Amino acid sequence: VEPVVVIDGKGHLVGRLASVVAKQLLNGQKIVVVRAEELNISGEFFRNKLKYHDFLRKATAFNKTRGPFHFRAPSRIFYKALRGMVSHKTARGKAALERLKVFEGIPPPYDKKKRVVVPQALRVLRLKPGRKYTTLGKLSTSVGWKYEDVVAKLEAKRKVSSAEYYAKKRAFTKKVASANATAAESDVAKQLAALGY
Amino acid sequence: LRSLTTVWAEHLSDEVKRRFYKNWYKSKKKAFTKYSAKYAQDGAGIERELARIKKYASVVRVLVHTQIRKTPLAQKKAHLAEIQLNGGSISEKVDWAREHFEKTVAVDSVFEQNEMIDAIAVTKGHGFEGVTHRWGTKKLPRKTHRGLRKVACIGAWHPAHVMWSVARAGQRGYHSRTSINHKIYRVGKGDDE
Amino acid sequence: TDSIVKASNWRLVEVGRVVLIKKGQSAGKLAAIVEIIDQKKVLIDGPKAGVPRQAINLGQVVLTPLTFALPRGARTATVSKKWAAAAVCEKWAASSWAKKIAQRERRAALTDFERFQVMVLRKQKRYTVKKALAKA
Amino acid sequence: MAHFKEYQVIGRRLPTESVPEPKLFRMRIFASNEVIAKSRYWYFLQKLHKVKKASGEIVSINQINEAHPTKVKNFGVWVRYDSRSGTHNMYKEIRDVSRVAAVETLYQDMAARHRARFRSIHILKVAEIEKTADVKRQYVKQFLTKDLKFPLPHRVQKSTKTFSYKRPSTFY
Amino acid sequence: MKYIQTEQQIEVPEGVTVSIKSRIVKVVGPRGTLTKNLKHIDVTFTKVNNQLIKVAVHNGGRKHVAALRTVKSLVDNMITGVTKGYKYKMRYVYAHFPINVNIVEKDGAKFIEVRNFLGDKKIRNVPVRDGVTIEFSTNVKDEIVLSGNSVEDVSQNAADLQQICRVRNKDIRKFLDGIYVSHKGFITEDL
RNA sequence: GGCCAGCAUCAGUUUUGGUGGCAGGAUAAAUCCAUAGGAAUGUAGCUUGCCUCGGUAAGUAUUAUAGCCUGUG
RNA sequence: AGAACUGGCGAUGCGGGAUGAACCGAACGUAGAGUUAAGGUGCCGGAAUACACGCUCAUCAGACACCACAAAAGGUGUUAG
RNA sequence: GCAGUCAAGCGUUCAUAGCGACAUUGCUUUUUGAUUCUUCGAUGUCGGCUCUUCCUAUCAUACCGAAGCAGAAUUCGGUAA
RNA sequence: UUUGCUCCACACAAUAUAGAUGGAUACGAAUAAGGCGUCCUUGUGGCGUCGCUGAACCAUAGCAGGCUAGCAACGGUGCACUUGGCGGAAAGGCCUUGGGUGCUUGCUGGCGAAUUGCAAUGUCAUUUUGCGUGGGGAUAAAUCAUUUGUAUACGACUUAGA
Ligand SMILES: [Mg+2]
Ligand SMILES: [Mg+2]
Ligand SMILES: [Mg+2]
Ligand SMILES: [Mg+2]
Ligand SMILES: [Mg+2]
Ligand SMILES: [Mg+2]
Ligand SMILES: [Mg+2]
Ligand SMILES: [Mg+2]
Ligand SMILES: [Mg+2]
Ligand SMILES: [Mg+2]
Ligand SMILES: [Mg+2]
Ligand SMILES: [Mg+2]
Ligand SMILES: [Mg+2]
Ligand SMILES: [Mg+2]
Ligand SMILES: [Mg+2]
Ligand SMILES: [Mg+2]
Ligand SMILES: [Mg+2]
Ligand SMILES: [Mg+2]
Ligand SMILES: [Mg+2]
Ligand SMILES: [Mg+2]
Ligand SMILES: [Mg+2]
Ligand SMILES: [Mg+2]
Ligand SMILES: [Mg+2]
Ligand SMILES: [Mg+2]
Ligand SMILES: [Mg+2]
Ligand SMILES: [Mg+2]
Ligand SMILES: [Mg+2]
Ligand SMILES: [Mg+2]
Ligand SMILES: [Mg+2]
Ligand SMILES: [Mg+2]
Ligand SMILES: [Mg+2]
Ligand SMILES: [Mg+2]
Ligand SMILES: [Mg+2]
Ligand SMILES: [Mg+2]
Ligand SMILES: [Mg+2]
Ligand SMILES: [Mg+2]
Ligand SMILES: [Mg+2]
Ligand SMILES: [Mg+2]
Ligand SMILES: [Mg+2]
Ligand SMILES: [Mg+2]
Ligand SMILES: [Mg+2]
Ligand SMILES: [Mg+2]
Ligand SMILES: [Mg+2]
Repeated sequence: VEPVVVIDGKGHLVGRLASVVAKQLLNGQKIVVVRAEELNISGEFFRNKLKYHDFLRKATAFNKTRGPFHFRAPSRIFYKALRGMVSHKTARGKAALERLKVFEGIPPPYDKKKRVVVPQALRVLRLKPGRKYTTLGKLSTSVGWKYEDVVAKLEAKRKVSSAEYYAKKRAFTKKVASANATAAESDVAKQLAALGY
Repeated sequence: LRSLTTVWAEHLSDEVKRRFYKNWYKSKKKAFTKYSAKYAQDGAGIERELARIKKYASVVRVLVHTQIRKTPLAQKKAHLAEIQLNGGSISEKVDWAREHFEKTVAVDSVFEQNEMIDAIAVTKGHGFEGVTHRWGTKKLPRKTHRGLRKVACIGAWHPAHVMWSVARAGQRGYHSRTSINHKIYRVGKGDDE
Repeated sequence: TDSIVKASNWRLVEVGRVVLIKKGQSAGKLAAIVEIIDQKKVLIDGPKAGVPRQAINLGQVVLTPLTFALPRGARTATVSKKWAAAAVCEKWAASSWAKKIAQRERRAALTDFERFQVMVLRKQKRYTVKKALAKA
Repeated sequence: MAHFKEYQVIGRRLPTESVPEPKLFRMRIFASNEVIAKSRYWYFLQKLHKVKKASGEIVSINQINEAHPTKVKNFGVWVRYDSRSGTHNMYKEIRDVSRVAAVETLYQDMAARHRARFRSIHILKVAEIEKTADVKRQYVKQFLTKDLKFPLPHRVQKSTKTFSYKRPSTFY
Repeated sequence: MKYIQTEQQIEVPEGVTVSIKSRIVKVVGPRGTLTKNLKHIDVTFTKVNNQLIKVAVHNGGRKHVAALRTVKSLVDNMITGVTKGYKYKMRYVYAHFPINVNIVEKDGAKFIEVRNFLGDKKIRNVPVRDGVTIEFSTNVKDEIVLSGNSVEDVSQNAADLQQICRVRNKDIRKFLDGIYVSHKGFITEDL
């Protein structure tokens, strides 16, 4: 529908976000995902911490360097949920994956580009009220991720600039509405009402 | 951590310049000769790099080198390195830094008597070492065939791979080490019988 | 320094609450909650729009902000009489919701020529507005 | 077993010379179709009478429709069923708009709570509870209070495209 | 079975105004002001009038409904704590070694420093929590007093002290040494 | 007329829509209409006790200034 | 380890049970179109993140015949009786 | 070989601090048997030496809950390899 | 080593392409709550309004978009300039001034289109490189061999040499 879709991970549930992201790439839609630190997983923090430690013990006994690799960053926990939903040892699969990008925070390009959401993976739409859940960033710091603070700091900075932007814009569309209303009631506008506009 | 700029002194001793080369004698020694020209223009582009470090920068390290010529060594080529500056505000740091270009700094300005310090250095080299002395493994008995400074069992039958955790012959020494807590007993001065 | 406690003012399932039916032979049609079966199921009735008295899932319906006085479990004739009385239809019709529904129904019926007329007309409109938007 | 119709079924043991005109017995039966219905009939007659289908005959089979299908009713429901380790009688109450609707949710309920498949259940009686206050089970009493109203918090709308440009709102 | 709604009442008295957006509760009164975050629960606060507030749960289960009352309690104890306030009294208890308890400070501190416990050369320290103040009761022997607007911080600061003086490697039935909470009340008297 | 296509009219197989006429059953059951009777999650009225001028509540009260249930046609 | 009756594997590919001699479906000439079996339909992966009523929250939940295990006993967790 | 359930008894008194009969439910696969699938056109025994890694049904070491824990000493139990 | 390198420009030739074909159209936060407007005592404030999907918004007419005239506006927008400022998370982009110039389907005119034959993607994007031309610009090093021994089985390392 658009050349590149930018997804605001915040408030999405990992494997449901993954399931849709994977399909899209396979079908040829480039996807970039931001604020993976604000991803969720159902299940209380402790549960998913225990799960993560299960993962953590699997290693190649003769050489741990060849063994399963354990990435600690929310973006990359995420990639993992994703990568495992893609026939990723096939050309067709590598190709789909090159179509993907994932970030903690919203770094340049994407901070001035619109981001969407994916309602069929929106936690607030899916999880029954009262069911505990985990935030990706908090899970990740506990298994080694080093950059929650730095991301938080940048994000607060970015969030201030974006508040300005918004404000300016909302000021501007107020003017624009003031304009659109002198033109209301005019002849060309009554005609357009007639045609559903 | 990522570096965004480096600002350099305008004059550089041949001692450092030499570090930037693999064949000094043959070379035209053109290192930094355009950089040096940046000072000409009033200072314009040097200030703004300095400016840039101040505006941003979570940390400031300074670039120093040794005066290996003041040393009985034969190896002319000096050692260059980044030392993190730790007093004041970031801006005070780069002010310190700019102020000290081409200028010189002494151990007493950094260490004192009875201080506990650490030492970072590459360990002596010993080349290819067998298992006994490299790992402190027990000499096999005198009767054993095929030699005896070895490990008798290099692993069980399964895993059917030699493992990362058993001792094997190979290089010994010329390692990085970070050794800590060495008390300073004297801070001597060169100009002092 | 009064207390000031939010609110949260949900539409209620309740006898006399009008609902807009979202899928089925009816669909897009209004109806009234007559009686109330359990947390998930109500008895609805919509004579004015020709929707049969029936049991239905709340989930098949979307509650509207309109209510009118209805006796619990009132039959169809009563329903039609009270409905007309409270004139819910013009009330609905006046709502932005209703209007937004009529809008896109009209948009969807546009002829290809009409589409081309809309465009000409928006160029026309854009001209004078983009003007106004530069003199204040 | 499905979406139920309710059937009157009438049978009798076959006539004989010395006993022409045998007695004629009736059952109401909830089934998805008349084939299952006649089957169920023979199933219960044999738990009650010396008969079986080879020596009996179906006399009539008719669907009974609800008298007042758009009138909400409070049902009392009486069931026999088997569990994994014994067999048990039960009384439940179901609020709906027809016996037929009511019996569907019963099997559903029996399957969900007690894990009883259809084979394991005997409906003993389904009867409309005429006076509120002979209503016994509180999960229904609850829906009989005067001027009853309740909101439906946390509204969740079905998206029709995989991407959305807003950020939904569960208001309602 | 899911109860279609149960609700609770929260009386409000003359001194105080309570103010709740999202589920962030603010209670102001004569003794200061407390706030508490109820977002983790799902309940609907309604003002009926300046001395009454309802909290309710729609279509709730046992565990949910079970949380209605404790919400009511929590905000009740915010209101009273802001009118009467809370006072917790504890007593030192020892059979031979007199337990010595002062207030100390290191970098804007306020710590409760417990010394000599069961003879211990060790020096026990408990921080004072903010909003709780400490008096060593005159006219009563070996009594400490912790008071403040918040039952939560007062009670927890008390519990910290009684837990910093657990006995180890001893029959704690005989070795009864400790600092135990002895009375739980309000600050403003008559009430 | 070699190569490959497009459309039309057909034939074999098949898929997927729109629409017409009928048969059955409690000659569907309902709604609706008429009629008799009734009740309460009791509509008007009335009583009484509080209560900022009528709002509540707890009584009476079976169609009145809402309605519903059940049978019969 | 040993018999009975049938059906299979051995001598047999094909679709399903991830994998597998024997289970489920179905038995094979070379091909087109259609429709199904058993089994499936979040993504891997063709196919409803379909509809509907309940139940379940596990600091070692559970997840489909053959089949890749769990018992006595016990719970003021919760459900219905 | 290891661990439970019931609780008659043991334990001055007192079933369950620590134990536990008659019964009875299990788990384990460093015991020994039972089997005979793979290897008899070869997969070289027992012990020790050396060396790594793993399990936990924990002997010591950290922190705990019990006691027929006064103290010292000990015993039972939990998180723990 | 036979006139080489680099940035900008156009020119011919290639080579390609995980897949342009109107637009990736920027708050944050909450969901048992919010957006927007508006007032004010500027607050966990009053009042109004909206949702119930982007089925939107923006753009969109002209030989794939030709050649031309005029009017009404003084608006819009393309391009190359120029003024002031911002953005380091991967800023490499955003904003602002001012003159110039093109287009304007805001409205009204003149001319052109066929024969590509009843369809045939009917060719309109963006990759990397190669070769000459001429506007700026810039004028090294590494390796072998030799040598040190803080290094070394051999390579490697570390020194030294106009
Ligand atoms: Mg381990
Ligand atoms: Mg730079
Ligand atoms: Mg040696
Ligand atoms: Mg040694
Ligand atoms: Mg040594
Ligand atoms: Mg020998
Ligand atoms: Mg050895
Ligand atoms: Mg102890
Ligand atoms: Mg002791
Ligand atoms: Mg052809
Ligand atoms: Mg045909
Ligand atoms: Mg028909
Ligand atoms: Mg009424
Ligand atoms: Mg054979
Ligand atoms: Mg076969
Ligand atoms: Mg896969
Ligand atoms: Mg698929
Ligand atoms: Mg079975
Ligand atoms: Mg299997
Ligand atoms: Mg139970
Ligand atoms: Mg053994
Ligand atoms: Mg016994
Ligand atoms: Mg005892
Ligand atoms: Mg005894
Ligand atoms: Mg054998
Ligand atoms: Mg052999
Ligand atoms: Mg062999
Ligand atoms: Mg051999
Ligand atoms: Mg071998
Ligand atoms: Mg253990
Ligand atoms: Mg413990
Ligand atoms: Mg005793
Ligand atoms: Mg270990
Ligand atoms: Mg382990
Ligand atoms: Mg490609
Ligand atoms: Mg609002
Ligand atoms: Mg506002
Ligand atoms: Mg407001
Ligand atoms: Mg829009
Ligand atoms: Mg044009
Ligand atoms: Mg023209
Ligand atoms: Mg980037
Ligand atoms: Mg050139």
